[PDB]
Amino acid sequence: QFSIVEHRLVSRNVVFATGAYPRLSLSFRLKRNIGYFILQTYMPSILITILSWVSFWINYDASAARVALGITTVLTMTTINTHLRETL
Amino acid sequence: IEFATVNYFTKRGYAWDGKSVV
Ligand SMILES: CCCCCCCCCCCCCCCC(=O)O
Repeated sequence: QFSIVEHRLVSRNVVFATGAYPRLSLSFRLKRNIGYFILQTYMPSILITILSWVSFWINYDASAARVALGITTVLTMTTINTHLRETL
Repeated sequence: IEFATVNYFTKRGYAWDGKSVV
């Protein structure tokens, strides 16, 4: 899930009050890879938000269609959020 | 989205009556 961008080494003496103690440190800088999240967490949310705009192109009198579309988009967003909370 | 585009061009709000010749 990560990619090691860089690794570093440092040697130093920690000046603790009683006396100085040696120390080495090996650091890694990880950078997270996002193709998972872009393809799976952002794409469906963007698509559902786009689908929610379809109601504006439907007539006002078509109450059942617009209501079903809007509330089912809300339900789909709820499902995505809850299950993504569970998985992540 | 295809259905949305189809519905955008629908004129009459009533389907075929089943007893007419168009
Ligand atoms: C951002 C996209 C939102 C979802 C799609 C909404 C458009 C669906 C209806 C199709 C309209 C396009 C045809 C317009 C015809 C015209 O020029 O009058």
